[PDB]
Amino acid sequence: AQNPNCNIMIFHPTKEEFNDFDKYIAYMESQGAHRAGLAKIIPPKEWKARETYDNISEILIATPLQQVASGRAGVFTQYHKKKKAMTVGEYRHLANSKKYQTPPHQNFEDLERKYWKNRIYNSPIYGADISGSLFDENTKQWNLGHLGTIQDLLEKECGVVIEGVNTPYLYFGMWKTTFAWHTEDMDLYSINYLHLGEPKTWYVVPPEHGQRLERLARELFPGSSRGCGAFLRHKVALISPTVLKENGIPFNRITQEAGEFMVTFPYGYHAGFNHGFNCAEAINFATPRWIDYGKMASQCSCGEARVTFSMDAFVRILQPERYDLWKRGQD
Ligand SMILES: O=C(O)CNC(=O)C(=O)O
Ligand SMILES: [Mg+2]
Ligand code: NI
Ligand SMILES: [Zn+2]
Repeated sequence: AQNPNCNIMIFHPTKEEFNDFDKYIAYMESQGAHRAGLAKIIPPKEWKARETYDNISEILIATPLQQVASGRAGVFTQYHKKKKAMTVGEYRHLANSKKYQTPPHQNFEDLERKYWKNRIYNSPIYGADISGSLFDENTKQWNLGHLGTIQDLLEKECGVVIEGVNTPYLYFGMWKTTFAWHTEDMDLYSINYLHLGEPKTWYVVPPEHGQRLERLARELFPGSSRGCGAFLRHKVALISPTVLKENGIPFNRITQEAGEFMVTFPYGYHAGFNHGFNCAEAINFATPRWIDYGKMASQCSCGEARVTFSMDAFVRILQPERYDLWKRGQD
């Protein structure tokens, strides 16, 4: 078995190997990459996502989210308070203000310590889930706006034709902005490109150990657990590395820098934070190996997680028994 300790793997494809996306994903899995839940891909030196970022300030962040925490430093939830619209130029200036900027630090490890110690005492503002793309249309390789669609993968594997579309999303972050512990909708893959700015640190639990994380989360968030049988789908809960180590949960960590891709694999729980002002682009995708995960994926039916038009069809075809109750949650 390849990668039996489930370590995060890092890949350095040549420009020749960067032509065929599906084939490279399948290569990475042949080496065991999926067992970690997360992989890093460093693009060939010849490749670029676009020529410059010099004209991005006029993108609108229509609903910036202020991430307010409750709990203790290592075990907290966050809620998203909606703020007034602002441009990317306005958001970048805010991120660089004395109130919100990255503190002085020695290295990534000192900054990680400061994040876990101090996150709960601040409320950083995140521009999340903004439909759009920063890839130039002439970028032919690993362009996240030109991938094969999940609807087309389901049709190719299963023969069924379904409604829905699959498009990327932009994320504009600042120091302390946080992504809670989650897997993807319908336990899909995701791919994330860090276009610009400061790094993003990731934590991940191997898929084969995801249920260990769920059991710990039911213990740490007991009221949430009684309210919903899949409450990590709400994307609100944070658990520190120290707490995960104290409770014996297997995990790994890695820092992504500008210019690098990350891939999350089906049922790979992940969480993390941004080090300063940055812009990432991400999209879900599928392969043949995903289909069985999609059939088994948990769902939120309490009604909090409230998800896309396209997830309807996935539930309807892969989880017909759940269909009914899940659409009661989404209506
Ligand atoms: O970058 C972020 O805030 C969160 N992204 C993801 O969870 C991902 O790409 O799967
Ligand atoms: Mg602009
Ligand atoms: Ni994710
Ligand atoms: Zn729920």
